[PDB]
Amino acid sequence: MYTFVVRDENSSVYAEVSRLLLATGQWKRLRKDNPRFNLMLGERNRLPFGRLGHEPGLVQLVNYYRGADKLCRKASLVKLIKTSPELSESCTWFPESYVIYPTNLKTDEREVFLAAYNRRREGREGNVWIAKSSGEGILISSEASELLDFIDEQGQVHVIQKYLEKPLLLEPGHRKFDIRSWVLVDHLYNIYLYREGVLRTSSEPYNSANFQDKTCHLTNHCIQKEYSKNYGRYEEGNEMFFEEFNQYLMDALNTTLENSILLQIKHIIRSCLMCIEPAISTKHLHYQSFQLFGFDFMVDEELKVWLIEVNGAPACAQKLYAELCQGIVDVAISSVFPLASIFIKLHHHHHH
Amino acid sequence: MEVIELNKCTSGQSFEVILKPPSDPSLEEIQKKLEAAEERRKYQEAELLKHLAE
Amino acid sequence: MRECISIHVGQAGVQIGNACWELYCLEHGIQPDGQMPSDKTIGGGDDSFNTFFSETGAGKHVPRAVFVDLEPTVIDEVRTGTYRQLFHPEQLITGKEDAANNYARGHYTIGKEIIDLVLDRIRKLADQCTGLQGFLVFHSFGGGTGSGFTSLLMERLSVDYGKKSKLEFSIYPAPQVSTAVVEPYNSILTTHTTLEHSDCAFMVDNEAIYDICRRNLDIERPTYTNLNRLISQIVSSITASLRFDGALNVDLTEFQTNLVPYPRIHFPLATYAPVISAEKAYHEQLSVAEITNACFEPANQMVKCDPRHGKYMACCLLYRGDVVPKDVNAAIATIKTKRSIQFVDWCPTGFKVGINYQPPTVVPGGDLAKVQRAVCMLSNTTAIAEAWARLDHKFDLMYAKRAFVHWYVGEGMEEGEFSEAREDMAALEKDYEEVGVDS
Amino acid sequence: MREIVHIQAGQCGNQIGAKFWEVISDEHGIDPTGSYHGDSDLQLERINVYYNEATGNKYVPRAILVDLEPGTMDSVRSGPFGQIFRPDNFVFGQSGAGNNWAKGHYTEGAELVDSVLDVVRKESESCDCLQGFQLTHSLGGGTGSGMGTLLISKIREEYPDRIMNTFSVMPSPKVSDTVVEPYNATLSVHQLVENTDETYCIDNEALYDICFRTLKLTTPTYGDLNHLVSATMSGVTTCLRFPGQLNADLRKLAVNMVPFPRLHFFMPGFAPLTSRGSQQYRALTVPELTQQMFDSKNMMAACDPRHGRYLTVAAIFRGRMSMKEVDEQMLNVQNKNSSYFVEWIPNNVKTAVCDIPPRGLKMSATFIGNSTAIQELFKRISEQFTAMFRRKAFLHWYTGEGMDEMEFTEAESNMNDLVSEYQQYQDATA
Ligand SMILES: Nc1nc2c(ncn2[C@@H]2O[C@H](COP(=O)(O)OP(=O)(O)OP(=O)(O)O)[C@@H](O)[C@H]2O)c(=O)[nH]1
Ligand SMILES: Nc1ncnc2c1ncn2[C@@H]1O[C@H](COP(=O)(O)OP(=O)(O)CP(=O)(O)O)[C@@H](O)[C@H]1O
Ligand SMILES: Nc1nc2c(ncn2[C@@H]2O[C@H](COP(=O)(O)OP(=O)(O)O)[C@@H](O)[C@H]2O)c(=O)[nH]1
Ligand SMILES: COc1cc(OC)c(/C=C2/C(=O)Nc3ccccc32)c(OC)c1
Ligand SMILES: [Ca+2]
Ligand SMILES: [Ca+2]
Ligand SMILES: [Ca+2]
Ligand SMILES: [Mg+2]
Ligand SMILES: [Mg+2]
Ligand SMILES: [Mg+2]
Repeated sequence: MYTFVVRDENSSVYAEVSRLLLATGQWKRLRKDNPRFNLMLGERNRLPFGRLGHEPGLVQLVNYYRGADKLCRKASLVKLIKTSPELSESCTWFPESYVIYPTNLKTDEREVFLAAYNRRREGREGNVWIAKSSGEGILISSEASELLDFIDEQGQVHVIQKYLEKPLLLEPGHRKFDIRSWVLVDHLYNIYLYREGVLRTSSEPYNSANFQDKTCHLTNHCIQKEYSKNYGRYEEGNEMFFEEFNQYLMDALNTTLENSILLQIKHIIRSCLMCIEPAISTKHLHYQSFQLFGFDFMVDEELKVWLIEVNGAPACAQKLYAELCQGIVDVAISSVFPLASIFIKLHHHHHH
Repeated sequence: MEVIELNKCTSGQSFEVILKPPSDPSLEEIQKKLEAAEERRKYQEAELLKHLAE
Repeated sequence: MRECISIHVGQAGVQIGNACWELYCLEHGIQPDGQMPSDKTIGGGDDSFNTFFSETGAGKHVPRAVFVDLEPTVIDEVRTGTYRQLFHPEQLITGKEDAANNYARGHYTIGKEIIDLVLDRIRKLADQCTGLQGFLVFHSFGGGTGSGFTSLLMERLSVDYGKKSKLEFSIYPAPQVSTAVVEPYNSILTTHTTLEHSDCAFMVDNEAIYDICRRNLDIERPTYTNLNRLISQIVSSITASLRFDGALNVDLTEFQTNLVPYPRIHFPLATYAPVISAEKAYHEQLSVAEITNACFEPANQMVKCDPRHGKYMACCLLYRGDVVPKDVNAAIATIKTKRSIQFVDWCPTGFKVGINYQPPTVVPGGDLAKVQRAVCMLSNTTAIAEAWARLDHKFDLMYAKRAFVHWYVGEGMEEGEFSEAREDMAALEKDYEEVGVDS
Repeated sequence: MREIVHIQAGQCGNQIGAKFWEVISDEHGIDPTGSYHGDSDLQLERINVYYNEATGNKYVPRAILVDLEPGTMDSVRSGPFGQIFRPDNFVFGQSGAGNNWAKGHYTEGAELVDSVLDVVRKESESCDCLQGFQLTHSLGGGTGSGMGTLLISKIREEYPDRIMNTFSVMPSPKVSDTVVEPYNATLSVHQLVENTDETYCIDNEALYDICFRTLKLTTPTYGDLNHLVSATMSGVTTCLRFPGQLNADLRKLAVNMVPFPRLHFFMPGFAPLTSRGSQQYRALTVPELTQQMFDSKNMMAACDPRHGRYLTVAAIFRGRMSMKEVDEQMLNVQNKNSSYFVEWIPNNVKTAVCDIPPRGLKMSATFIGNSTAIQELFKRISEQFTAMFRRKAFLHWYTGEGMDEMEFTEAESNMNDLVSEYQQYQDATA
């Protein structure tokens, strides 16, 4: 009888994982404060990694990677991408991004932000930007001082990123979307991409000359279920799965999903994770980590994939919950704790 | 990465390597603390011996 | 030359002292009977080994040591042991009844009746010192003697020798070998009352030493003898610069200056490599790069924590063996490009290196193999706060029900000293997290 | 922290105590003449804890034998090891106490107690460092119950800072001399709650069931019961009597076992369970010792450990075995049944090992549990009490000796309080 505890009641994914675990017949749930557990399904904030791995005769495993927030906070992600050599300033798949603290504090990149901004004013180029924090407080504008206004209007650090102004739009609809990929990193730092991703769609024709109405500009399931009139017309949940998107690419663009998008997604995923690997690896540690991540992508009209953010505590789409969670137990939990594939392993060693 | 203040001797050597520059109570208060706890002890013991006398 | 006095308090302190002093003798070529052929200054002198040994007219080299137990079994086995003749009777001080794993019994009840005798026997050694530096104090956090009497001792050492430096070698409580359920209580009480009296403390978590003995010495269930011979190896690399010619950490003030820029945050993590089984028939000897790299694996630390999720304020590398500066810098250059080593913004990123050419000495018939080169890294990282978090949690768990409290209160302690101590610890955890983590 | 002073009071106290000295005299290689013929000085290194050294280098048990009647103590002087005992330490009146707590505590016993305390004082005055006292008695009769607790009170008066330890046998209608036993026991439990540091609750109920259900003895005697009792006593005193890692004494046991001063009623457990004379020869493996010693069928107090929670657990393993395997199994019970150990006392199960096994076995394990399920025992005693006290039945035997119904009501109340505190911690959660 392996033993586990549950310190995130709000978690869709690991609620399901806990249910499947109990139904193994060989896993017992203990009380939240019992130290004598094999597996911690832990909280999101202030998870006490300092206390794990000090129970003699207990191999301990946790469902989060200490240090992973560097990837899953937008400010940290911008800092990590511009500071880590393996990612670079010279990085083809991240939007040009600057971190801007509010007025109150008065290191911040504001004066370096407007320097590139003005050469986009100088160059006749598209210079619409996004500002966001880590449908809340999103503002898209081509006037810098508009946002620099807005960002200090709110007292938290934000990032100004380039807005991808010619995105790929599904017809019928002439409408936006983002792609959500689910990645599982196990205790060995195997990187497992889940075969099923989802396209969070917009149901509203994209419109280039009115940036403030944001139901045609933000593909978030919440905003979609609220202010959008056409919620559910083309897709059931404003969600299109991979069979259909692949077929539509085949029919309308003559490519496939793997060639046009999924190669780039796999390259971005394994670069971002192989980067932070030495800072988070629990290879020789006294406790062990896996973690489920949600990577979020945008495809522009050229079939180029841009990473926009990494999500550290992601919810799954309702159709996939079973499969993915079974997978999480199979390769994240059962590998460490044996009883009595739906993933692609991301691995590559080009010689040079 | 600079190697500075290097000293050598028959038994060894020492040096510094820099990779990047930088971005009480009294004797009598104590005897009072101890004696306060000793009298707390003696009070508790006398309460015990009182209850046993009853 | 400036003498240091070693004080060993309680079981853990005394037995670890045995381990160290045995090791020191072997290193300086001092035999069990006190004679040192190598010393041509019969009668005395001011060589650097004299920081730890004084001399008699017959050529005896006597440790500048005091052993203090509230009960006789352990110090009796010193009084009758292999180094029977090494020490002066007057330096082995024994009670009759011990502290029963009770901080308050060792501090208040039994401490009061023996503090003066110990201080007089200590001053008899200080009166033999032309320039005394201060004290190295060996004890456990969990014992009743080791926690309570040590802290009373530390207060009075501050008042009787206020200008001298005080260093702790402290054994942090591990349930695998732990004797007592109340060791978290004792640990907190004594950390609180000793914090401002200690200039630099080296924590040894018995759990780390135990697993090092299992994993790297192939020892199925380590004894205190295995634990203590490994601990004394570490202690000897930490003290070798006070006992040997050199120019790094040559006096106790330099330990604080090099490792402790914030007086409260004075707990430097010690990593040590290589620990090699003496029964291992074939061993490829490790390189300067390999052992310097081993200094950044948690499995080699005296306390297991994760320095990657903290920041550094100082780092010293002490090498004993065949090492030259060139290879150290090559190794550091390599390591810095593969590892998370973030200092605090207001401290230089860098290493202070000391090298003694004599390789580590291992006790004949011990568990450790001889090696051609070894290193002990002393790093003041905020990650060690993890250990405090552990202890405090256990304390919080018991104290919420006031479990066992009555044993303390019945020795004359007051429930309030518990929460005072716990709030000092809360302060300490907060200091660490501010220094080492960002918003 | 060396010498212990042993007192055995009344019929049961003296029969179980005599067995104790037989067993441990055999373990320490000391013969009925008090001479020593053993082969390991592991047998003599802490022999002073329980024996004084006398001329001829003979060893005399630091034992005081008390009764209000001469019957059983005569039979002790007659029995196998009787002549090992120092004769002055036989202190007995001729009254008898009639299974009556009042005669033991207030009338008959008061006449004899000062003589007992004289022999106690003379045994302690010789002690290099006395750690305290251990008493053997039952709580169902009158001498051991009534006088035994009188003695404990007077000893706490004279030696308030020494550990008081008892082996106290609780009564059961399954093994029952008289109907007034629940009265005597309630009256003593009160005393024990205020006046001892550590009490081993040896339930005569549990001893009968072990004998009957597990050892297959159809008609158990007090001899079959006392075999189990003397095995448990050997086991719980091993740490005191032999050299070890732990260097064990009564005070550290108290400090680590008793988180709350009134909750010091320990549930003992032995493995393997053994009939007298039965030579059984199969090696017991360490997983077997652990599972059995924690089995409720191996407990000497008739409580269900799964109806409560362990506040603390102390264990001793005896014999040549793998301390790695021992640590493995002890961890395995804690980790596999973590529900049954309080989470607000971290690492509350402590374990010791001794090379020397007891006579007859190659391997054995003794268990001391401070469990909240012990309340079940006191509840049982309470019901049997109220059943009678509701009608003031048999009360005259006590009021005739000076006692008031109020005293009974006080004692009933304090026991029901004890039960409530145990339940408090059985529901407390960190
Ligand atoms: N490393 C090491 N730890 C020890 C040694 N002896 C005891 N300990 C640890 O110290 C704690 C108990 O402290 P002790 O030194 O035995 O207690 P003490 O100072 O003698 O105090 P009292 O005996 O209670 O009067 C436990 O965590 C033991 O594991 C030892 O020789 N080496
Ligand atoms: N540089 C950019 N260019 C174009 N569109 C962008 C963009 N950045 C974000 N978006 C769009 O805005 C939406 C919300 O942005 P954001 O990445 O901040 O999601 P979020 O953090 O609020 C919730 P989740 O964790 O589920 O993604 C994205 O899905 C995308 O449609
Ligand atoms: N286990 C055990 N119980 C006993 C023994 N003798 C008496 N009892 C129990 O002790 C109680 C009577 O106490 P007893 O010692 O005979 O009376 P006392 O001499 O006046 O203290 C009853 O509950 C008996 O069942 C014995 O040798 N072994
Ligand atoms: C199980 O039988 C026993 C087991 C014991 O330690 C395991 C002890 C002595 C103990 C001791 O000396 N310190 C302790 C701390 C916790 C638990 C028990 C002790 C003991 O003393 C009578 C009896
Ligand atoms: Ca000399
Ligand atoms: Ca000072
Ligand atoms: Ca009379
Ligand atoms: Mg001790
Ligand atoms: Mg009878
Ligand atoms: Mg008299």
